[PDB]
Order: sequence, then C-alpha cells, then structure tokens
Amino acid sequence: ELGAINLHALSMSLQSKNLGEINTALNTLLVTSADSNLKISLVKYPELLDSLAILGMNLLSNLSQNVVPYHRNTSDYYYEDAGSNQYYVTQHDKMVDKIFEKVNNNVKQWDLLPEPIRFLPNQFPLKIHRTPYLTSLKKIKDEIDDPFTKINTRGAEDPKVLINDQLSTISMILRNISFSDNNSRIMSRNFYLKRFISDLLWLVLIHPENFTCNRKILNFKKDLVIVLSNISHLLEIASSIDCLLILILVISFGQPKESLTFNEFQLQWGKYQTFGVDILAKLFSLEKPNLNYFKSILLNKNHKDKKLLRRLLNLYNHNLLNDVVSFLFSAIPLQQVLSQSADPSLLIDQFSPVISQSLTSILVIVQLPFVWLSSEENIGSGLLKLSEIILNINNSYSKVLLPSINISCVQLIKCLVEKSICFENCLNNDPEILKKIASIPNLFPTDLEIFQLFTNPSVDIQIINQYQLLYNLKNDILTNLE
Amino acid sequence: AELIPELYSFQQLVDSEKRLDHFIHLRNLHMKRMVAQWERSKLSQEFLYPHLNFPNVKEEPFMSYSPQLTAIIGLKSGTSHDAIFSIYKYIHLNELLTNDQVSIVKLDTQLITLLPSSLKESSPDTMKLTDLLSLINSTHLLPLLKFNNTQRESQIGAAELNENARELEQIKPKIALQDKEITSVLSNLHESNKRYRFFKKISEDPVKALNECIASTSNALKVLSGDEGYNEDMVRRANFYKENEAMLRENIEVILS
Amino acid sequence: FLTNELIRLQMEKLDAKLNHLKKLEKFMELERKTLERQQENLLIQRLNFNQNSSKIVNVLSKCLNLISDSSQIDHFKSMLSKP
Amino acid sequence: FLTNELIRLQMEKLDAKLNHLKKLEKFMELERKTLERQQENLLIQRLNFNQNSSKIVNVLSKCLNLISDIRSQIDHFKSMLSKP
Repeated sequence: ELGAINLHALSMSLQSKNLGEINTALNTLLVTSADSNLKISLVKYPELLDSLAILGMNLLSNLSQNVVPYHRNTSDYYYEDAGSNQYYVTQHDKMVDKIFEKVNNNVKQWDLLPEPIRFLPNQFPLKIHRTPYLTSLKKIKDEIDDPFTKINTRGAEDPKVLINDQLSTISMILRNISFSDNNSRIMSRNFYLKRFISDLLWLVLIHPENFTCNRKILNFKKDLVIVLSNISHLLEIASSIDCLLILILVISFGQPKESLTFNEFQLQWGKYQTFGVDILAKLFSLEKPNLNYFKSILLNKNHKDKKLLRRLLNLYNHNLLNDVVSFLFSAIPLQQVLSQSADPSLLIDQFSPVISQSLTSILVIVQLPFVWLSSEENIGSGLLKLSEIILNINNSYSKVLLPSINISCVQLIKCLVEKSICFENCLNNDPEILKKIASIPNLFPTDLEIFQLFTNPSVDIQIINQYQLLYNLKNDILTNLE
Repeated sequence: AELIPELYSFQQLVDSEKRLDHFIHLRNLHMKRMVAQWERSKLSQEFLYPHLNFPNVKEEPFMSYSPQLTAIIGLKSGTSHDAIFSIYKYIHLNELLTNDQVSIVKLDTQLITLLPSSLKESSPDTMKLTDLLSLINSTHLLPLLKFNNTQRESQIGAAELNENARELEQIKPKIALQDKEITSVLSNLHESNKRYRFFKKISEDPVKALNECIASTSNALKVLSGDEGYNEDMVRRANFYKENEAMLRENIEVILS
Repeated sequence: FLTNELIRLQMEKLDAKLNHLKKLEKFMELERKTLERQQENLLIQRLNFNQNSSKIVNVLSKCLNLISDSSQIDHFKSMLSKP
Repeated sequence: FLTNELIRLQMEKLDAKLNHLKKLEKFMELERKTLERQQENLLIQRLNFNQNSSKIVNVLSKCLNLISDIRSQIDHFKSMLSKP
C-alpha cells in the first residue's frame, strides 16, 4: 500500500528477535509486490540479501532440528561484568591471581556465521516427495474444508506454522526481488543466497514432516523455480547434490504414467513446466567444466557427500536421465500440429527452441552399459511436419524460426546416428534395428519434397544442406541395409 | 486444471479398481496419439499424390521430347516435370554445381547441346539451372477413352480423409457429454469420500472426533467473521506462568507505550 | 463409492467402443488404398525397367558390332576402354 | 455374490478390452512398417534405375566421341553403322 518508504529495514531484519523480523518481513514483502512505481534499486542494498539468506538458513535449520527460536530463558547471552580492568589487563599479573586464588581459600574455537548445510545428523536421506503436479488436488484435498482442516487460517497459535509462513513469505519476497537487473546482484555471488537455495532444496525434497500445508510446498517449488528463471549464470557450489536437486525440481512437473514415461502436457493449464526447461537450458548453457560435468557424473549408475549422491540414485529405483529426455519432450507437439492454424503457434514457438537446444546439447553428452533408444511408437517425430509448417510460414514472432527448424533437423540426424552407433558398439541387438529404423512414417522427408524445396525458397542454403545430409544418411541406411 | 479431468491420487483405494480404469484412461490417451498421428499420416501420404505424374500403366498429357532429350534421358515422352526432376538429379550426380547462389552449374556439352543455336558454345558457363528450366519447358517438349482414369488419383484419399474427419466430428459431442458425466460423478465421488472419512473418524473414538469437529466448527464460525487472537486466558495463571515472551514484548512496549 | 466407480467404467467403455469403430473403419480404408497405390507403383516401375534393360541390351548389340568392326555393362565398358 | 459375479465380469471385460486394444494397435503398426519399408524400397529402386539409364547414356556419349576418327540411341547407332 502506502507509507512504507525506507530501505534500511534490513537492520531490524538483521536483528534476532521475532518482533523486528515480523515488522520488516511483512512490510518489505508488500513493498516488493507493488510495482506500479515501486522497485528495489541497488546502491548499498547487498546487506539486505545477506540478512535474508542468513535468516532463512537459521530458521530452516532449527526447524529441521524441530526447535522453536525467539524465546528462551537465556539472554544477552555472554559475559556481563565490570571487573578489575581499566583498558589493558591479562598480562603476566594474571597468574598472580592464581597465586592469589591459591591463598585466598585459607583458546576457544568460534564457529562460522551460518550452520552447516548437509550431513545434519537427524536429516538422513530417505526417499520421499518425488511426486508430480498431481499434488495440487492433494492440495485441494488438503485445503478442502473438513471437520479437521487444521488450517489455522489465523495467526500462530503454535510456533510451527509461524516458522512455516515465515519461510514462505521470505521465499515470496525473494521471488519478487528477482525481476530486474540486480539479477547481477543476485548473480551467483551471494554465497549466502546459494547456501540458502541449497539447504532449502535439500529439505523440500528430503522433507521429514514439519511443513503444514502442502500448498506451502507448492508455493516453495513454484517461486523457487521462478527465481531460478531469473538467473542466467553460474551455480552449483558443492554442486553434485545441488545439481541432482535442481533436476528433481524441474522433473516435478509433467504427468508420468521401456518407453517415454511422460504424457506430453496438454498446454492449457500450466506455465511452470515452461520455467523448468527454461532454466535447464539457461543455467546449463555454461559449458564450463563444472555444470555439464556434474550432470555427466550424474550419468553414472566432506567425503560423505559422495556417499549421499549414489545413495539417492539407487534411492531412485537402468538409467534415469531418460526421464529428463521424456520431460524435455513435453509441451512441444500434439497441440500446435493439431490446431486449425500455425499463427497461434508462434507464441509457444518463441518458447520452443530452447528445448531442442537443451536436448541436442545433452546429446553432446552421450557419445558403457546402457540400453537406450527413444523412437519406439512413443513420439514418432512430427518434427518433420513442424519444420514443413515453419517453412511454409517462411515463404508466406520472428528471429527464431530458421534456427528452430535447423536445430530440429540436426537433432533428428544426431539422435538417429547416435542410437545406431551406440547399439552397434554394444551390438546387443539384431540388425533388425536398421529395418526398425527404416520403419518410421515420421521420418526421412520424401525426395520429391527435397527436389521441390531445392527450387522455390532459395533463401535457406544452410537448411538445404541440413536436409541434404539428412537425405544422404537416409539413402545410406537404405543401401547398406541389404 | 488437473482437477477437471481427474482427482485420483489416493482414496485408500478401497477395492482398488481405480488402477484399472486408470489404465483405461491411459489407453485412451494412447488411442488419442494414435488417431492424431494417423490423420497426419494420411496427410503425408496425400502429399506426394498431387505432385506425381508417373501412372501410365493401368487430354493425353505425355508430350514427346526432342532428339537432344532422347539423347539425354533416353525416354521419348511424358511430362516436363519428370524430365526436369531427372536433369535435376543429373546435375546432382555429375556434381557440376557450385556452392558459393547455388543454381549456378558448370555447363557441359552433355547439356549445352540442348541450346547450341544461341552460340552458348561461345560460353560454357556455370549458370542458373532455372535458366535451363525456363529453356527446357517448351523448347524441346513438342508433339510429332481413358478419361475415367483422371478420377482415380489424389482426390480419392482427400475425400475419404474428409469423410473420416466428418464422422469423427459426428462422434465428438457424445464424448463431450460423457466427459460432463465424468466430472459430475467425480465430484460426487469426492463428496462421498469426504463423508466417509468423517464417519470412520467418528467410528474411531467419538470423544476426540466430537471435540475436534466442534472446535473447528466454532473456529470456522469466527473466521468467517471477525477474528480474535485468544478465546481464553482470562485464566491468567496458565498463560502467564507458562509463558515469558510476555516479559520481553512488554519491555518493548513500555519504552514507547 | 463402488457404484460410482462402476459408472465411470461404463463411461470408459462407451469411449473405447466408439474409438474402436473409428479405428476399424478409417484405418482399414486407409491401409487398403495405400496398398493399392503401392502395388500399382511397383508393377509400373517393374515394366519400366524392363523396357529400359531391353533397350540397353539392344544398344549393347549395336556398339558391339561397331567396335568389332574397328552386368555385361562390365564387359561392355571393358571392350570400350580396350578399343 | 451377484456382486462378485459382476466384479469378475468387470475384470474380464477390462482384460479383453486391453487385449483387443493392444492387438489391433500392434497390427496397425506392423502394417504401417511393412508399407513404409516397401515404399522406400520402391523409391531407391527407381533412383538406381534412373541412375543406370543416365550412366549408359554417358557411356554411349563417350563412345560417340570415340567415333571421331529411345530415338537418339538408334540414331547414333545407325550413324556409326554408316560410318563403319
């Protein structure tokens, strides 16, 4: 609303008392919500973010430890005195006191600021919470009215819900802060913020029950993936755990039911399943020898951290990243190719290309004991018909069309050849594969289409080469089949 | 959203046929993808049909070729389209093309003999094949019942595709009605579920269930109206001997008060 | 509860049945027509290549005579480079 | 027990519907694959034979060039015979 001017509320937030925390947190949340003219600039801000992450870490911690803060019987919790000193004592003379002490009767370590993040003793990894968007109805069922709602829609008559909603509000305001330049202020350097993200993840998914309303869990997942969307730079300090966490977070969406495990999403409900692949591209483009490499180790099937990692993979039971493939294969098809026109496509088309980009990128990362193939009466590939659509569009938004179709073709050829050569190297399957490969209606654009293409547009040279080499591999497969 | 088609998450799954009708719905989605791609498949199969002109074996369109042409393809008549696709593949195989436009192709007597009168011999070029297409579309295509057959071609599959689309649309609204019924019975299921949960919880130990439902009803009454923090604690002893944040909050107060 | 579920089953049955009818009719039609087109294409190109090969053999006889007075495409080109 | 009758019947109908479904499914699929394989077969057949036609054309062109010291086929053949 109004009033509500200053920024320095951070001070009060930094303070460790329930009162100040409420007073600020609620206000500043309402603030960052308002945007008509209300934005949080950056001058000497950062202190805000620090304070925030510190607060969240401590609260979530002692929550996991199941102990209420803000109220004990200790206070001003260290030394209090006015002893024998003016300014400089505790030299040699101090031992005299010992002497004194021996005749009158007739060093420390200090912890760092935040607490540890993982290895927490009570918190030991047991598989829970790998459930899909379905829980919304759970949420409904939870939020459903019933003689036992236990939704204290009012304030904290008990501190548990207090901590819950506290963290909730913190998450929300954190989201709202994250919609501008000053993403650079958030850019992977608020080591505090990253610690917060990490441990929050490690809880929300490995969540021994302390969260009241599942809807709170949804909120957390949701604004979390959003604020991720507004990151386009490094992550994954103490990576591996965090990398797997983020993967499970994005996998949260899409309906499950070898073959593809994911019914493609009927695009009229959700918009987060978007954010998922959005991040899995953006925050994954960095070919720096860390992130890509973490997921590469995730191909496999302090030091205790490593124990954790495999500890979850077998606690997700073969391979798993096929699930990531299937997930990536959602939201593209079966609606635009089933519409009445190609214009309403362009909207979600804008969204589409990053997906194929992510896919082909991960296919640079698959070149060892597996069984993988993903064209088995599961998708076919309307990619060809889609390419034709965008082509006809070309000769009849923008700036994304040509790259989309190009990378679609590249995707096709690369996945084909990689499948073939992989099951060649293993050679655990009959040459029927070729015949199998030769048995796709969604494949190998007809040579007549190639020909007529070779004439009209004349504005697609690179694409012409794409189709050219594609058809080349096609004819090769035909020949060497016999 | 997800609520609208289904709610099946867990219901105690008593007489768990819910997995089975689940599978039924799953296979419905299967059939959905099936029919979708089938429509697309029929489209694709059609695609070639308007563009083919090979059928000769069972006005008359096969126009004869030139001596140059019968020297080129060894075929005497037919359509220009077939000949031009042939020479297209000819350029492809001989690879006389150039790729810096690409339609510039290095001319050869195998070709230039198609137009030797204009003194193209003065310049064997690497020129636009389109120029040749323009050249050989009437320059060497010249001359020197089965009307029913024009019927049995591309139009067939198109028409049957239209029929299939029409009958699918015919059946659609019945499906819509069934979906309405689905939603209805689902909501009824849902309410009945709530009731059963309530009732069995009463079966458990009616004392606690009664107390809790009563208090919740009261709380609902209040929240649906103005709200007050504490219904009680006129019994001072409890909430004050067993609580001390009172002290600190007070302290904060008196400073201002 | 079980009553309502049985009703759901009835609905699913209706759905599946109508879909089955669609499947049978439409797809048998499509596959029939495609098979016909395919076989037409097959036999027509068969006889096409037959006419071709015959012509080629005739040309072979001719060029054989001509060279002598100066598949088998192998021996043809062999004698060709030989001359 | 009429209930149990109904239940078993529901189960059996479920099984039968599933089986019919999957059978017809795979059946369509294999038919499609057959048609496809054979289609591409025909395609490459046509390709190779047009290639052969063009090939022998280039061959006989070379031969005509040698003579230095279908209609056009028999034409050049008769011309060579006359030269001989």
